[PDB]
Amino acid sequence: NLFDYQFTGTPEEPIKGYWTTTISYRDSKPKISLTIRQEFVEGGVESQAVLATVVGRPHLQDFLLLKRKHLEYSDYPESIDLIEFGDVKVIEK
Repeated sequence: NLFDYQFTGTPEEPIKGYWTTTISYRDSKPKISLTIRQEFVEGGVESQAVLATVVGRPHLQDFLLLKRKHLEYSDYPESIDLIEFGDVKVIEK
């Protein structure tokens, strides 16, 4: 495949109540990655997204593409599907 993947923690073994997954464009430097942090709340899972990227990129489209890969890789895609671009923290290196 064409993406790099990592995770730290899981829903069954969260790290201080959180777990995170990161998916990135292979060989990106400065790195293009989307990190999704999840935690249990009453009735479901709450997701927060950070797009680490670079000045000039089409952040919306990068976000949408990495979001689709997160949907296939996460354990609670319904919670990630709710994230809209306006909610994403964008860090341009």
